[PDB]
Amino acid sequence: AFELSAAEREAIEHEMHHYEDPRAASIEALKIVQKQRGWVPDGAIHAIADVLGIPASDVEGVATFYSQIFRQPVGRHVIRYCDSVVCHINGYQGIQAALEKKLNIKPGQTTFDGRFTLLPTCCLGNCDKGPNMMIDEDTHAHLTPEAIPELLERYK
Amino acid sequence: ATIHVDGKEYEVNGADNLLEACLSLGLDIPYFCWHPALGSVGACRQCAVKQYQNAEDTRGRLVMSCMTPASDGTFISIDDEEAKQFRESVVEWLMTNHPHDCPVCEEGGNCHLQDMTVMTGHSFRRYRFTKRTHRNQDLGPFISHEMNRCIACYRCVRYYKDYAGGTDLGVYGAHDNVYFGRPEDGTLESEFSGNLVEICPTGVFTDKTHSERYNRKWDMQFAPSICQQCSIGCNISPGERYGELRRIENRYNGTVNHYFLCDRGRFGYGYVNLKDRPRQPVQRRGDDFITLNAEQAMQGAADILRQSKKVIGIGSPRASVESNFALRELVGEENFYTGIAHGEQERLQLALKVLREGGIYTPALREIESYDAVLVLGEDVTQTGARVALAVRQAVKGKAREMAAAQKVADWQIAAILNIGQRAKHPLFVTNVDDTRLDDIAAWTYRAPVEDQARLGFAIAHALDNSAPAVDGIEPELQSKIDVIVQALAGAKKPLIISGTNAGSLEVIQAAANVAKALKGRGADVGITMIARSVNSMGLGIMGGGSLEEALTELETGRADAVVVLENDLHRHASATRVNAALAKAPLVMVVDHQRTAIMENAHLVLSAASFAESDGTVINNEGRAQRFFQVYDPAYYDSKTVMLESWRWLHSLHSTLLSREVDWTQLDHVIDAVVAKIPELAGIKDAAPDATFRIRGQKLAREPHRYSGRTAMRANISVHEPRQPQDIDTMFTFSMEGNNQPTAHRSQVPFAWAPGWNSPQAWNKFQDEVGGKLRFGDPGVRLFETSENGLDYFTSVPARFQPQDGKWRIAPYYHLFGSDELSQRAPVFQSRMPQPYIKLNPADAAKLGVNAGTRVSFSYDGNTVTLPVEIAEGLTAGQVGLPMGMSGIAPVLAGAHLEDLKEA
Amino acid sequence: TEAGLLGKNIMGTGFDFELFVHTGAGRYICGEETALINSLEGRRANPRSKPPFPATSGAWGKPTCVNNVETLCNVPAILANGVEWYQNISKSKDAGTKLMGFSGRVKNPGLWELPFGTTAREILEDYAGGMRDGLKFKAWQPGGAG
Ligand SMILES: Cc1cc2nc3c(=O)[nH]c(=O)nc-3n(C[C@H](O)[C@H](O)[C@H](O)COP(=O)(O)O)c2cc1C
Ligand code: SF4
Ligand code: SF4
Ligand code: SF4
Ligand code: FES
Ligand code: FES
Ligand SMILES: [Ca+2]
Repeated sequence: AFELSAAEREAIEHEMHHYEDPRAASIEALKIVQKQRGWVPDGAIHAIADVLGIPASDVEGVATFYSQIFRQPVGRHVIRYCDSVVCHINGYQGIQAALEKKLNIKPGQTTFDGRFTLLPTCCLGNCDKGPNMMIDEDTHAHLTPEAIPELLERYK
Repeated sequence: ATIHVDGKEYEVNGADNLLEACLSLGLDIPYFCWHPALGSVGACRQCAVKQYQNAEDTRGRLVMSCMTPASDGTFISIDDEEAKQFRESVVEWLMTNHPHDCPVCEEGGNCHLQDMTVMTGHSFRRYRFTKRTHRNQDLGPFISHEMNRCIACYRCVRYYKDYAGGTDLGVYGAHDNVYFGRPEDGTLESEFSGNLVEICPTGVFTDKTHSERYNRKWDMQFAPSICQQCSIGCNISPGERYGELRRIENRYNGTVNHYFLCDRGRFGYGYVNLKDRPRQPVQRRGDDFITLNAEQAMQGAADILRQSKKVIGIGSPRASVESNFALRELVGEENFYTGIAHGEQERLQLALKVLREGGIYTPALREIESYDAVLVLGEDVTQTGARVALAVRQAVKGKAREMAAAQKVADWQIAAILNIGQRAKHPLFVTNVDDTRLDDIAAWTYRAPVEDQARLGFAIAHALDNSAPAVDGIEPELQSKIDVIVQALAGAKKPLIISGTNAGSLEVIQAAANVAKALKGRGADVGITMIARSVNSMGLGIMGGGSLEEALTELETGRADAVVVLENDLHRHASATRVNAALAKAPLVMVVDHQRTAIMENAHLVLSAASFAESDGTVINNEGRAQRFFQVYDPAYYDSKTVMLESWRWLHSLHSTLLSREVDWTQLDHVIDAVVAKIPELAGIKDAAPDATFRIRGQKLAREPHRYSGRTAMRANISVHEPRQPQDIDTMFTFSMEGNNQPTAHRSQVPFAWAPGWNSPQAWNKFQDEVGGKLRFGDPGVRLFETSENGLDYFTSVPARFQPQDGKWRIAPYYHLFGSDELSQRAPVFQSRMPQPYIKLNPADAAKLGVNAGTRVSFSYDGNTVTLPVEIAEGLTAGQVGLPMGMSGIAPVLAGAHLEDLKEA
Repeated sequence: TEAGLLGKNIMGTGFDFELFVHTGAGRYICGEETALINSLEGRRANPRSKPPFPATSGAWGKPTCVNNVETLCNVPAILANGVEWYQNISKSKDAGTKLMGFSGRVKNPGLWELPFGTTAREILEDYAGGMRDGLKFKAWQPGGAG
């Protein structure tokens, strides 16, 4: 039983104003719903589809194509650690081991309290300051395995 | 254009790509993602050839032949070692994740992926890692889904979305986890979803109705037939095994239905396999039934009919031209009556008069796609003539095709054409009583009663030409929309006007004729299309005869005592109580039919007619084209007690036993010659197919493939002694493997497509002059009438505005693709697809009567009250009530009728 | 936009230009120009076949040009200082400057604006400070993961 809120719908039409075809606001509509709700649930696909005037298959294909549009529930904080080549050279595997030890989860899983979701991600464009990771909207660089338990406690 | 393939020079079309040009030349290039009807996208990379810059080039470069134009002076190599290696590598990459499924996969023996795996010569597996897997979806009763077998060739989504206009199929996910299907479990909503089973080169989408009684393609017995489920005339290949109709494949006709059927034709065949079908002649004595063989039935029926004073006939638009003519010969022309109602007959003859005396060319179904403006008047085309709706969708995409051609973009590069023509389209204006499936692409949809639709048509005709009669009392908003339609139609280089008899109004057809005449008088290249109801409606209209009401009055006054009824459920065209009274009064009722109808309990004699699978004949489509269908199998082969003959064979034998007291059955060509000798307007049905003496170098045409198996064991449970091969004296086809099905054979009737190395539906490439064109020696079927030199006059009988009346509910027809054609409703798989019968109400009318959605209301028609649950329909205007035509209890003759005492139950 | 450099009638010249920011949803293939155009239209970011090029029929079928951030940042210096200034930055076949850098286990990983023709050893040793202590240089990638 999904229903778009007034703020979500108004933001979607304001995104629709910027293009000559309302299909072009599909990614931003999915991101608006994800920012409000943490992820994109099943009824949000049909809601966004009927707002934009495009089929729900198109919205679901867009949502499942892009990795940052979550179609499964996530925790309250999403840790996204870079597993690309420069951070591999700089030692992201120690960071991944420290995160796995602290959270007692595998990548792609959510902690038992629903606090953290661990995700590998492609290169964050911060390779000179690696290894890097992203928590919900913040980038943390120059990561060490010792600073991971201290820095993870800043997000409740 | 001149191309050079492997050192050989060829002349090709320069507007074609290299893949279609080389496949038209007989060369074999493997391919997956290209289809002749869908264009080229270059996804699968299977069609790689080596292109050289010039003749003195040795390095070359690998290109996709589907994405490369066949320009003048092209130099390519197919059998180059690097190109062969890359094509084998593409097959190998597709094979890494492919499941070990061929024995338990319905595509085996008919699989394009199997054929291309063998064609590339890849048979050794060196991949040793894990295979990706997928969960499957439930896609409804017709299509079974198996995503493990997907090769991600994107054919399904391209056909379903870009071609067919469907919205509930798509591609999801990413890199090697691409998933093709619906966003959730549910039935595929497209009326043309059944073409996925031939579009998909693997066993992802399979015919579930076939899967219930599965057999392999080499085990089938095929025949070239015509789909019986509506008036379009799509060519089909019914395939049978062990006495039962197993599958309906599309049979390529470059003029009619080229690659595609609708789901009614593809899946509505299951009535043939019904167990309650009549198998032998049955005569009732008192309250008991006795079974006769054919000779005793002929002798007894001839004796009783000879004792009678006047025998009358009731034909059917279900039945072929030969059987209706044989009925008309048995009872006499003056005593022959068409089985359809008086108003239905008047609309059908008006449509025929417009078609063959209106002076405006009627296009074939393939030709519909070239018109640049479409006006549909009254006809719910998607639910009644669905393939016309598909063709109209292509004609609408013609505008994007034109804008892409202006920018020098090749006509096969479909992605560029879709990108250039973003949402621009040719003008489509549909009118109906409610919303149609064409509304997503229609420039305008007019929801109005049938007289208001006719008034719109007459106003359009008067605004196109002042000589056309005017319509008084047009609202300014409706006048502005009429001006929009008129400006779209006047500036069109090729306007098309579609109407039909399903709308149930004569004035809609007259308005369509007046619009066509007004466009003709301005020098435009206007075409007109009429949509009839049933498979041989136009043939019965050309033959003519009195209406069913005249036959009912003959049987009710008593001056006719014997009635023959051919292939007709009389409750569809008349009220059931009057039919039951006239048949209970009649001292002799004889019914020749292949389905257990409701008038067989009052039938004194019942003859087991053959269905289209077990009969030969000629049917006339709504284009006016005579098309011959052929018998698929002999019903007496497995069950020797089955006496199931052709209807014209029954009626000719009856006429012979009446006259000379001798039983002569007939041959088919004798009946054809009789039709063309007595009826000069049906003289074209002689040339629809060659006669039974036709040979390909002395040998007949085979009905079954070369590797047809089990010939000494399929009847061995009955008797170990093999029976004789069935003999076909009727046609040029043989009921065996001992025949010809070569793609180069000089014929137009092809029972099935097969070529060595091409076991899939892609063998139709080998059966064509060019791929996506016509059959090599012409498509079968001929036009009965040409365009008249002079047109009609303007019809001046403009109907008045619809006024609602209190206590009088005008019935608006709501046709359904699954449910409005009688035999297809009899198919058991259509019961799952069967919509619940809901009576449609306006919100205002339902609020006035105090009924919400889902409540049961009872209405009285013909002195009988029936109850149906309410569905709220916003577009249906007040004073109308919406009823599903052709369903169980709601006859199509009720369309356009009034209704009394609609009360809440 | 407040200063009149964006919007309607820019600098009193009758030129109308509106600039939007479209934030992505995390796929590497969207950086490819035709796949970028498909992603901007709200579709799955599959690339397109060329020809036709985006200059003829690109975003929504209209003429479209896709350019990198650094190219567009190089444009105003060209049009403010002249063509002959940009041609005389370096005596190489590739005119102008370029953001070059070194990453990895180097002493000073970073980014510096250098003319074309600077050798990789000059970036590695003079600017990046060489490798770290106790690390021997094995290999290098010049321009990214690809
Ligand atoms: C897989 C792939 C990813 C790409 N990613 C980017 C990118 O992230 N940023 C970028 O500017 N160009 C990227 N490109 C290059 C573009 O196709 C294109 O050349 C560029 O965006 C604009 O061209 P320009 O360098 O002349 O400005 C990518 C190309 C490919 C094949
Ligand atoms: S789709 Fe073709 S290759 Fe795959 S399992 Fe079925 S028959 Fe075999
Ligand atoms: S489901 Fe069939 S048609 Fe669709 S991409 Fe896969 S193999 Fe091709
Ligand atoms: S459009 Fe009519 S003739 Fe063609 S497949 Fe459908 S029901 Fe049969
Ligand atoms: S490689 Fe990790 S931020 Fe670029
Ligand atoms: S058929 Fe040419 S790449 Fe698929
Ligand atoms: Ca026969």
